[PDB]
Amino acid sequence: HSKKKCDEL
Amino acid sequence: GVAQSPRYKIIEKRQSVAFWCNPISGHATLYWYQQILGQGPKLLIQFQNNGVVDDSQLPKDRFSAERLKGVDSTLKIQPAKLEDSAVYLCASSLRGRGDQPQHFGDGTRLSILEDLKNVFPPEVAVFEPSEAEISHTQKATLVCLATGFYPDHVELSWWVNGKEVHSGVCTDPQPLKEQPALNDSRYALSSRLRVSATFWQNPRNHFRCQVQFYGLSENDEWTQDRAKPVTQIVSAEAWGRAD
Amino acid sequence: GSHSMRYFDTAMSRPGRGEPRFISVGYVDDTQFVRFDSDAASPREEPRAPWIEQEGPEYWDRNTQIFKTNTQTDRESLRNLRGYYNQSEAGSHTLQSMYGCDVGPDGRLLRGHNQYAYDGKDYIALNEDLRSWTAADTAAQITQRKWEAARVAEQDRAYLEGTCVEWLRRYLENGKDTLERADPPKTHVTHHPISDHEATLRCWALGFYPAEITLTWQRDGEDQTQDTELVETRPAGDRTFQKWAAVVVPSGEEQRYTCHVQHEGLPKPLTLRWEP
Amino acid sequence: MGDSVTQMEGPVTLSEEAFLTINCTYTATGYPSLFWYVQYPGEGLQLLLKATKADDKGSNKGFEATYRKETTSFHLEKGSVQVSDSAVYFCALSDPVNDMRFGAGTRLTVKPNIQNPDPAVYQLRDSKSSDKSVCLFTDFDSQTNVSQSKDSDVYITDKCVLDMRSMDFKSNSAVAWSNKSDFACANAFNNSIIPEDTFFPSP
Amino acid sequence: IQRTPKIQVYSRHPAENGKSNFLNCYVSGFHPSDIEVDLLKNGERIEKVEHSDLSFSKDWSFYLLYYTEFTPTEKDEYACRVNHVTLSQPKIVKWDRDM
Ligand code: NA
Repeated sequence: HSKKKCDEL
Repeated sequence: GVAQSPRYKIIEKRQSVAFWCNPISGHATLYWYQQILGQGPKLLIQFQNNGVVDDSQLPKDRFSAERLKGVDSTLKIQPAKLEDSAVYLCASSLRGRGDQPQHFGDGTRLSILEDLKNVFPPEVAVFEPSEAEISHTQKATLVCLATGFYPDHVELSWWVNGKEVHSGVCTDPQPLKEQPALNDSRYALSSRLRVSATFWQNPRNHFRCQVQFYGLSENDEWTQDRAKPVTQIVSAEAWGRAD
Repeated sequence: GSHSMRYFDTAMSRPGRGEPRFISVGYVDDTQFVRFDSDAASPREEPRAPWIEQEGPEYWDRNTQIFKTNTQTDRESLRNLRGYYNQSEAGSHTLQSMYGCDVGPDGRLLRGHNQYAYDGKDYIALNEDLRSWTAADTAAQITQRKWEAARVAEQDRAYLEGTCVEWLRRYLENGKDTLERADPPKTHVTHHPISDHEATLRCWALGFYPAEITLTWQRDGEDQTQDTELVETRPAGDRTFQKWAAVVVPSGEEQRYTCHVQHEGLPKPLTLRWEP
Repeated sequence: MGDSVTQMEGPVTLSEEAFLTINCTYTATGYPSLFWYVQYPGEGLQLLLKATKADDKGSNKGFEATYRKETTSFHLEKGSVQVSDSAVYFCALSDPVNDMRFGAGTRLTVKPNIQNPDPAVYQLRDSKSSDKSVCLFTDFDSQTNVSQSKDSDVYITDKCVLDMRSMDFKSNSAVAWSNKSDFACANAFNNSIIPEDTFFPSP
Repeated sequence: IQRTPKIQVYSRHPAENGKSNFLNCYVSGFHPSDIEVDLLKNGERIEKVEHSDLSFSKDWSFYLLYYTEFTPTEKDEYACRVNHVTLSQPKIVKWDRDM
């Protein structure tokens, strides 16, 4: 399952 | 907090309507919800910055939404249908992010009417407290009565000596249909303001009931005998009496 | 047989717009199961793997939503990274993310991965404890302070310890025959003359799975891991792999040299020799 | 994945100072975050309390709901329930991969405890011109319910709670009216089951 | 920031002069992702060239596999044409039976 990446660098 | 405009809107069958929303400053994700009058919120469209994440629940035939510059959003309904009469909610999350809660706006109450000539502003009356109550309980109940308005787009408030009052007041949660037989039937709403007999007994005290109606706008077309049933304030006044 | 899931994502800037290309590739051990692409129309190659389409449309719509969310987050990341290194809009850059879990024979987590890279070099990496970060440069320090305040590690740990482990064990059960399998290599030794005084002995391994194998040449029982010409594990267009190892030998001394082969798919490690 | 939240059926009606329990159960794989939302009449939704990590407390304004991983429940509790708590409550579920899902919504209705009830029906005259008047049924106990009349021309409101805060006094009120002219206080609430000790003053 | 590709020219299985096969070409250890690969046997461009889709390894370097139906019968000869930003002129790695 794909991880939710919401926090930008 | 999340800002939404308008608060109330009256539109006819097959006409177009636009809803605007601005999230909390910085919130990257925005959500458009539909809360059917008497149930939970159902997602319409979700945005992460300028782009759409989910729109599987959004019916493409009538509904559309844009967040072109990743800040404020605009939900639009093309040829509107009678079932679309609901409260259109809008929420936002910082990044969202399951641990982050969603922050909701005050919503937009939409009423889709068969005919625009069914719209009527309310008639406001204030009923002075009974002398029997004063002697019996040493308390005085003022009664307000909003009459013959359509639809339920009424906001009632109480004003004493220029100031708004919240202590000792209760307004009907739901209005009463003046004829349960008719579909586009006129509504009636009431409110109570109970004060000590002592306060009512001073003729110096002014009590006013303010009812704010949310009707039609300037852009709306009106071609009938009676005055345009626009967004207006109808009031009733009552001053105290020694006997 | 230990198992591991890993996701390989790339964000590609262009001199026109710092966004156009986004790629997300999912892997279980060595076999691919999911591929997401921004340049793909519209997307047609979705679903992809055979044992992944058994899951309802709610699975696919969620993962399409995750990719779309990630692509907009990557667009923001590509802008922020440019400012850190004082780069221009004329430049085309690459952001890479590598996340996943490592489980044992039972199904319990051992190592949680969440690594990042900017233009080929390591940027920020999640530590084994899953509460601290590792900055690989000066600009990576400012992302660490941004992320520790935002408490990004708390949610990342929660995905790796939960969702990642939960899905990998489910992925294993759905297609045991295609994942739990361990194919041994078809091994053989070949001789090459080259010189009159020298000769080359090559140890071969073909049709094996997973790719992770060991080939070591040794003379007189002593490891010759210096004079070995070991080539990288190359894949085959049928979910199999290939790898060879060569060693320079003096003429007549052929029988002194022996090769050891180690693989999971092998019952006992092979000790090959030049027969003809 | 999962992913569903089930909230307690029908409207919950209680008395003030009573114990509140609103049930909520969820189906989610992994470590999900749980929320309680409150919708007061007129206003939109607002966060009440939250519990993200396993065994997280989460409490606000007397309310409590503990996240128990072992039982998969998130029940809303309050020791001394207030009249001000009468609103629609919603439980929310979200995990690292799933977006926030809402329960059907349980409506709470908190009735006041009338210490010294004194039911009576009074006639209230209009401020501008003695054209019409209303009938006010007030000071009755919370167990007394107000029902609509058989006559279609007679308008009656449902019971309403007003809180005179400074005096620590709460009262139930109902309103009756008709333009029929042959309408009076004594026959206004003839459809409703009213106490025998209801005070009808001389008109 | 720049990394040069490690080209490997091989076949699916060691097939003799006649038997059906697949001619493979594996390019790895290169950064950025931009690469132009077209296998040759022999001279100018062959059509119907299939290719695996782009992914990277533990060390961040990308990899790509280019393959087409082989079926050789001592038919001369080679290879693949690989051009990268790190490369001056397209490098041509010849196909050898025993490598
Ligand atoms: Na004031």
